[PDB]
Amino acid sequence: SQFIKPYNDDPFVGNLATPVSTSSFTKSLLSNLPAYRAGLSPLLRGVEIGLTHGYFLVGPFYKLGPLRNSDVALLSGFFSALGLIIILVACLTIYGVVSFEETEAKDQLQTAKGWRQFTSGWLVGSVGGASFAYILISNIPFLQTAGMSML
Amino acid sequence: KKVSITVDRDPVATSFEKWAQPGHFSRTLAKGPKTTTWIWNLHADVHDFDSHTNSLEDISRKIFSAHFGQLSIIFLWLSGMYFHGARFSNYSAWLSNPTAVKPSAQVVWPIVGQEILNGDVGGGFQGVQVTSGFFQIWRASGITSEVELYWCALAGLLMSGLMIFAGWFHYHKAAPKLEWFQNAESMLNHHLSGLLGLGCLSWAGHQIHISLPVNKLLDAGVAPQEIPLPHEFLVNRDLMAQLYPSFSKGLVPFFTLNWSEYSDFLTFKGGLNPVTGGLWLSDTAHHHLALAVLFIVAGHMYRTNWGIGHSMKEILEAHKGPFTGEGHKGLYEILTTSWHAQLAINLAMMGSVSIIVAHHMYAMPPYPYIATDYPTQLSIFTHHMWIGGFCVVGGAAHAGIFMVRDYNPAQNYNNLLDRVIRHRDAIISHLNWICIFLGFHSFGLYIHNDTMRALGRTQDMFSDTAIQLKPVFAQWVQSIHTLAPGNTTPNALATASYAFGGDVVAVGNKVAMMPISLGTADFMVHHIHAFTIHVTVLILLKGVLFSRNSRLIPDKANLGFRFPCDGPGRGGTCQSSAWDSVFLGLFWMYNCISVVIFHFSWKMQSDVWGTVQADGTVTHITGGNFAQSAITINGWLRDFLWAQASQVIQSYGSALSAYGLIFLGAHFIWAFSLMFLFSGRGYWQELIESIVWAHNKLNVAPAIQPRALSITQGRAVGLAHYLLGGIGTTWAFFLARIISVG
Amino acid sequence: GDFLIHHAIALALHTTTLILVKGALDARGSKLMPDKKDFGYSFPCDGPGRGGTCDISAWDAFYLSMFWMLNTIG
Amino acid sequence: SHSVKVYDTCIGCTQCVRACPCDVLEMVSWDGCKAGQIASAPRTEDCIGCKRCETACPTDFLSVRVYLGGETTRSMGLAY
Amino acid sequence: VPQTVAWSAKTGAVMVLSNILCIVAGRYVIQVKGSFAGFGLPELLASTSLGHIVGSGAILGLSYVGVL
Amino acid sequence: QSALYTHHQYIAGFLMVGAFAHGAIFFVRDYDPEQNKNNVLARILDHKEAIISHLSWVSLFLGFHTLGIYVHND
Amino acid sequence: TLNLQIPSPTFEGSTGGWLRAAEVEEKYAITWTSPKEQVFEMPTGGAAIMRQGENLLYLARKEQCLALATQVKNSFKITDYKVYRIFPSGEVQYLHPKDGVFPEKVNAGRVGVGNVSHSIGKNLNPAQIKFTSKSFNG
Amino acid sequence: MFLISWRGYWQELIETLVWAHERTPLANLVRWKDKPVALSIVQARLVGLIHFTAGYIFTYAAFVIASTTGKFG
Ligand code: CLA
Ligand code: CLA
Ligand code: CLA
Ligand code: CLA
Ligand code: CLA
Ligand code: CLA
Ligand SMILES: CC1=CCCC(C)(C)[C@H]1/C=C/C(C)=C/C=C/C(C)=C/C=C/C=C(C)/C=C/C=C(C)/C=C/C1=C(C)CCCC1(C)C
Ligand SMILES: CC1=C(C/C=C(\C)CCC[C@H](C)CCC[C@H](C)CCCC(C)C)C(=O)c2ccccc2C1=O
Ligand SMILES: CC1=C(C/C=C(\C)CCC[C@H](C)CCC[C@H](C)CCCC(C)C)C(=O)c2ccccc2C1=O
Ligand code: SF4
Ligand code: SF4
Ligand code: SF4
Repeated sequence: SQFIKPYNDDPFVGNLATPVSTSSFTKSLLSNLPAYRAGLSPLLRGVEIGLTHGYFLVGPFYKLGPLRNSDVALLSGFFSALGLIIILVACLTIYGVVSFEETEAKDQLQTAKGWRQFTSGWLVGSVGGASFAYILISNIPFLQTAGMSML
Repeated sequence: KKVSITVDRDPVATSFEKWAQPGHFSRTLAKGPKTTTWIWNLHADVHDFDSHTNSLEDISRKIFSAHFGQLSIIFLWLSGMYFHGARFSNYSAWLSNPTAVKPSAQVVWPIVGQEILNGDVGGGFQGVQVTSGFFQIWRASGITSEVELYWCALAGLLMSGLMIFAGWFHYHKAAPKLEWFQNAESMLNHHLSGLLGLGCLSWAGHQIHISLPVNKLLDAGVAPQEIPLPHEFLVNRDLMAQLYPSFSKGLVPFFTLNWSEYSDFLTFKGGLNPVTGGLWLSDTAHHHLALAVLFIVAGHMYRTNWGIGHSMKEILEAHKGPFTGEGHKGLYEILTTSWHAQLAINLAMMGSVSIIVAHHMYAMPPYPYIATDYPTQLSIFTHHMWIGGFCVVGGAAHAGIFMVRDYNPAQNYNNLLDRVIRHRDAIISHLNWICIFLGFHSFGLYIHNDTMRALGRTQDMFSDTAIQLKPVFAQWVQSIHTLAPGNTTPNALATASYAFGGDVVAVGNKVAMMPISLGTADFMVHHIHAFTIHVTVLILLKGVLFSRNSRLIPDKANLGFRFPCDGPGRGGTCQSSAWDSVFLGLFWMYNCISVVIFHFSWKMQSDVWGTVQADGTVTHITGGNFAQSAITINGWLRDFLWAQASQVIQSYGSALSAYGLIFLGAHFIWAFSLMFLFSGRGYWQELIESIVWAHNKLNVAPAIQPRALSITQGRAVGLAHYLLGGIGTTWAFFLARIISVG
Repeated sequence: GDFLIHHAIALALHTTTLILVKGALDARGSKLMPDKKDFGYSFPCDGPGRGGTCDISAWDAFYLSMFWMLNTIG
Repeated sequence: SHSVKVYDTCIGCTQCVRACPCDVLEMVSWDGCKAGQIASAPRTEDCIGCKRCETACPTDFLSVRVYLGGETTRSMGLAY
Repeated sequence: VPQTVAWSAKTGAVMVLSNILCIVAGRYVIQVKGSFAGFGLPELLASTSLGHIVGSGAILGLSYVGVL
Repeated sequence: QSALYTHHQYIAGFLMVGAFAHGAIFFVRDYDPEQNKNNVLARILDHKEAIISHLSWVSLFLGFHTLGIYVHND
Repeated sequence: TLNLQIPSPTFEGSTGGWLRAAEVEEKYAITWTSPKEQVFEMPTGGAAIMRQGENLLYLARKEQCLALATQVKNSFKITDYKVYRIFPSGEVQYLHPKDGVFPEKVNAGRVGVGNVSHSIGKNLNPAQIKFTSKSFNG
Repeated sequence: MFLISWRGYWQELIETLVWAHERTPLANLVRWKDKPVALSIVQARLVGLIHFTAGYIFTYAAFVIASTTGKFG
């Protein structure tokens, strides 16, 4: 009864098959993430990933920024999150420019057209998620005080 | 029988012949010098017994006799300390007035004006103030006269002679065989039950029969010269029974299990003695007696000539599960064949135990009048912290030495060692990542707070008057331990230490112990400590796990444990050995222990140590500056480093001026160390070529050709002078400051 | 004090001159490495052989002399 | 790739070839020495530059010489 | 302080019971040494030492909790 | 005055170190012995050992006695 | 030629094995024959047990293969080992021993590469060969 | 740190980091174009010298200007 096995039945590759790396739960979670899920265009992978990360990017800027004790804390935090989103989109753009040669293939992430679609989706999702987080914190007083409003 | 005594008689003749032949132990070195490198090789590899011969028996005999020689040196040192306490100390005057007489057991001769170092230490005595804590130990042991110290010195000298004679006998006359050394079960049984167990029992006997009545008379205010001699406490049961009436009942309550009758001299009071500021000696007597009972019970565990007992090989091989393959199989052979693995384990444990000793001895002062002796407390904490760190790094080093030399992959197939080697990349990568995470979210807090205070934004800082990082877990543990007497420890009168909370124990208007609160600065500095310890672990573990091979050097085990490099190729393979990883980990141990002792010194001087005056307010040494200053590097630089160095730089013309001299000298030597650390061998070899030309011009070139120190020796010399300089600088600064203000 | 600090300055100037002149004059070759001019002005070493050859180039003598120059201006 | 040269001071002791971890040198027939052989470097594209051959050479100042040049994947010792 | 008692017949009864239980347990569980064949002096010493240990622990615990 | 003195003296140290470094580069790259037979440069190279040894002697002299006076006074 | 169907030594796997550059840039192979099943140390870290008969192993670097060859030569007296280079296209290039005879032994047909016809002290100064493509050897 | 610690330790750490990045999901979709290596020996000497020299200059300039300003300005 051994729980740790050579990866992919190859003992000489630089990896091991472990319960953390190769169990059914880990494989299901990785295969159901948008970066690996089958049947998705790169644009929709970008949209989901951008929605998630841009949605969670609003929080630290609103709660810990230099304007956090002012009345415009949420507006400043959303604007800072949008600036970080623009910087990361520029990072994606230069990565795709330098990493891929121009090929006909556009249904994979590691192609030039596919990465450009992924970057476009990530920008649009990041703006949408950040705006949704701004709306929710603006309209719900529970999120404005992060739970001290119950006390 | 299986455990027996086997000895070879007269294996090595006692002669002075090899004394005249340096390098006799090494076949390479016995040919004699041709270069100056030979001398350094002779002094560097001399006690590396396993590299001179392949016979394990001779190596073990050499190890046993060298341990006897070290024990002889330690007994000579102890006898010296007792004699210098007996003849050149103010110990009786300190016994009469502990709160006003500075301990001093070193007197200098007047030669060049150094008699100024014989400072006015009180009690009509002039000498160098000592901080080793021997006076408090002798007061705890019941030593009331210098005659007893003279007899202790004589006993130490006799034991030193006995140890050196035992070394000569057990190497040169009757050397034990390899089968005698390879009895781990018998050695553990005898050393657990006889060494630790009977030692604890006899010291509990000494504490109960000698230390308790003498110290009870001392705390009641009796002068030492009218206190009865210890043998009078032994023979006069009435004289003891006035102080502890249970001695009137004799040993009948012990054998009839009516032990609560003995509750007056075996207590579990806890806290501290209000008269002396130390632990109750009855608590220590029960403690060592309980340790004696537990150790003697533990010393009957392991299997021997008779059928009872555990077999450690069976215990190791039985513990194996689905995640770990063969489990602990093969470790018994490793630990019964390789001395280096045992040295690794025992050095690691002794270092951790020394660190535990430092923490538990500052927090719970065990000796009378040692709590208000602030130099003694700071000295023993810093000293045992440094010894602990050195021993831990040595355990890692000698683990790496085992990995290079004594590891056999054929006998280590799919056991824990093999699987640790087989996921070394995951270990080092995850540890490296967590070290970078710790570095960012610990040191960047200090950098961030420095910038915010510099930018005039005090409300943006990490502090108690700003955005807070409260140590809620440690405060909760402190609350539990303060609430522990009577709730989870119903038989304790007081807390184990007042550092968790409670009253201010003060002795002679000086704080013995008070509660040590934990705030944002304590949070940041404890996570700095965790960061530094994890980085030291990263360096040492990466050196150990990659000691035999790596992706860079696939045959690193053939090069050995200690080599400078594998050439400039592969981009450069400099400092690729495990020895160089130990070389860097010693620097990081220095950094870690330095930050730990700086935290200790500042926190005790700011929040614990101080003077008690009227209306019960406590005036601390630095006035409580730790909470607002230890959150920035600038606060550490100004209020701790700049502020407390005033005493060592203005010590000139006083008795502490030697510390200032040592301060400067350590400042010199550490900088001198960088000349070895930053430079390389080829420059010095060509400069030595020019100097050799100069000596050739006057026909005064030596026959032994001078060579530059080796690359490994350059690193080692730079590290040794660096460690000496840094530890001496902290030594002089700490000692001058704490003698002056405390 | 002025006497002592000028003689210290003379010490530092002479020592920096020693490092720099020794680097310039041994740049073409030494007893440890007689073909140094074939390897250029800057290279890491000549390997661990012949006792070890760390910091043997004249660029390394520049590197060592920079600390002494900082010391002298300090 | 690094450049490895063998000069005619070679005595054909074969130590440099035995010290090479990357199989860069080999012994070829020659008439310049009593051993009747000289070292050669036909495979310097696999040379990492470790200079173990230079450490192994017993002739006063070395007969085999390694000149570090342009770094490649093989010469940098990269398993990635 | 936990209450301990002077020696009595109850203390002897607990100690004797602890010795007899530890002798039977040592008879049954010791791996390396009709039913009492091979019973030697070291095994008797070990079993009776555990009997004194268990009896002391039981006597102190029952004296604490009031069973006496 | 302090800033101007410190600035231009550090510039001076950098310039002198650069002078010696680029002289070493001149020996590495540009020095032709055959065009400089029995020249002053060649005679520097022919008694370079005396120059370096006497620089070492004066540096050790200065450091030994200057540090000895300073430590003596301390 | 490299037989791809040679069985491999029994190994439980490790994190030290070959990375993506082995399948993308180049990979190395070592084959050898053992007289018995015996435990050897992997050059990437860890212990493996080689089978009786032929053994094929894959590595990322040539030096790792030659380190394993030296280890089995000095610990198991195995000298019949062969080292090949494999590209992603599938072309196999035999590397060691190149002509069947080990490089420390003289074999006929070998030609000297990089041999210089003078001592090392007769190399040219850079000033002759500055602004000129002449070699420093002459 | 660039003048005391030398190359092979950092190079093996970078081998470990390359393995960690290549074996981590959601990050091996991103690949470097240049292989990460440790700094070379001469480069590391130069970088340690640069950090050392900058610290020397900035420390003394800050000290002399702030000290002269505090005493006299
Ligand atoms: C109960 C018996 C007993 C005792 C007390 C010891 C004690 C010791 N052994 Mg040990 N040993 C024993 C049995 C015992 N051994 C057996 C049976 C074996 C074989 C399996 C070994 C094999 C062994 C090895 C291989 C080594 C030791 C070492 C040591 C020393 C550890 C260092 C230390 O803490 O010294 C401080 C502790 C002290 C008590 C200091 C006093 C030292 C003397 C010798 C104690 C003598 C006590 C005496 C018997 C009783 C007189 C007391 C009183 C009645 C007057 C220590 C003195 C190590 C060492 O340093 O060897 C030199 C070591 O390397 N032992
Ligand atoms: C008739 C049977 C009997 C009875 C009724 C008792 C009853 C008792 N025994 Mg007792 N005992 C017995 C038999 C018995 N024992 C036997 C046969 C022995 C063997 C000789 C002992 C030995 C023994 C000792 C040595 C002690 C007791 C104590 C006690 C009292 C403890 C009360 C309590 O809350 O525990 C305390 C409960 C706790 C949770 C405290 C924690 C204890 C330590 C600190 C925990 C350490 C854990 C450690 C870190 C490992 C954890 C990690 C893990 C994941 C591996 C209790 C009245 C204690 C006593 O007298 O106190 C006054 C005591 O010290 N017993
Ligand atoms: C239990 C303690 C212990 C023991 C028995 C050993 C034993 C051994 N170690 Mg080990 N080691 C230890 C602790 C220990 N070490 C610790 C704590 C460290 C961390 C610092 C190390 C680090 C270490 C390394 C890195 C190496 C060893 C090596 C060795 C072996 C040969 C040592 C030798 O020949 O030195 C001979 C003795 C000397 C060279 C004397 C050293 C003098 C020191 C450097 C200076 C002391 C300064 C002084 C205290 C202050 C003076 C200042 C004053 C002038 C002002 C030997 C097996 C070496 C080896 O080859 O292992 C196989 C090796 O490479 N060890
Ligand atoms: C004070 C000087 C200093 C500093 C800052 C470092 C920093 C570091 N060392 Mg080092 N080291 C030093 C001196 C220093 N060392 C010395 C003197 C030695 C002598 C022996 C060593 C020996 C040594 C070894 C042997 C090892 C390290 C390791 C590390 C790394 C630990 C990871 C970490 O904490 O990340 C946190 C990073 C910091 C604390 C640096 C400061 C960054 C803060 C947060 C501010 C950030 C500002 C921001 C980036 C600026 C952006 C502006 C933009 C314009 C660029 C880190 C890069 C280890 C390593 O790399 O493993 C992980 C390792 O193995 N070092
Ligand atoms: C009283 C305190 C004192 C102390 C402790 C020292 C200590 C030292 N001096 Mg010193 N010195 C002192 C006072 C002192 N000096 C004074 C007052 C003078 C002025 C005359 C000198 C002049 C002096 C010189 C000129 C030299 C030293 C050197 C040295 C160092 C090596 C010792 C030595 O000669 O090697 C023992 C001797 C030998 C190994 C070989 C003999 C070489 C001697 C010095 C030649 C003397 C005869 C020669 C013909 C005179 C030439 C001098 C000429 C250049 C003016 C040593 C650290 C030497 C040094 O630093 O080396 C770089 C060195 O060259 N000292
Ligand atoms: C405070 C630090 C310090 C000190 C004292 C030295 C000292 C020295 N360096 Mg140096 N160096 C340092 C830092 C330091 N370096 C650093 C950080 C670097 C950058 C990497 C260099 C780079 C460097 C180079 C590149 C060169 C030197 C040279 C020299 C030597 C000649 C200069 C001199 O004054 O001679 C006088 C010597 C001294 C003042 C040294 C102290 C002498 C002591 C005090 C004598 C007494 C010893 C004592 C009795 C020993 C007892 C100990 C015992 C009990 C254990 C001398 C040994 C040059 C050289 O070798 O010239 C010949 C040389 O070429 N060093
Ligand atoms: C909790 C749990 C316990 C411990 C373990 C654990 C597993 C680690 C942990 C889980 C943790 C972590 C991982 C929690 C997982 C977290 C993430 C951050 C949740 C993100 C949700 C984004 C949703 C709300 C929005 C999409 C935006 C909507 C559609 C848009 C509207 C927009 C669209 C474009 C249309 C136009 C209008 C606008 C408004 C512009
Ligand atoms: C200075 C230095 C040297 C030169 C050190 C020399 C070679 C050894 C000095 C040892 C002396 C001779 C012994 C102690 C000196 C005493 C103060 C006086 C000498 C007494 C004589 C009678 C021997 C190196 O060899 C070296 C190697 C690698 C990295 C850095 C360095 C390095 O910085
Ligand atoms: C820490 C350390 C490393 C690790 C250093 C890593 C590889 C480099 C980290 C630097 C990051 C990647 C960029 C730093 C950015 C700088 C602030 C500015 C660079 C851009 C300007 C030059 C324009 C080595 O590679 C090394 C090699 C040889 C001897 C000693 C050491 C050594 O001590
Ligand atoms: S500089 Fe020194 S340690 Fe580094 S590769 Fe060269 S010889 Fe080895
Ligand atoms: S430098 Fe190393 S790899 Fe290159 S030829 Fe010499 S020994 Fe072989
Ligand atoms: S080691 Fe030197 S002498 Fe020997 S064969 Fe090689 S080049 Fe010739």
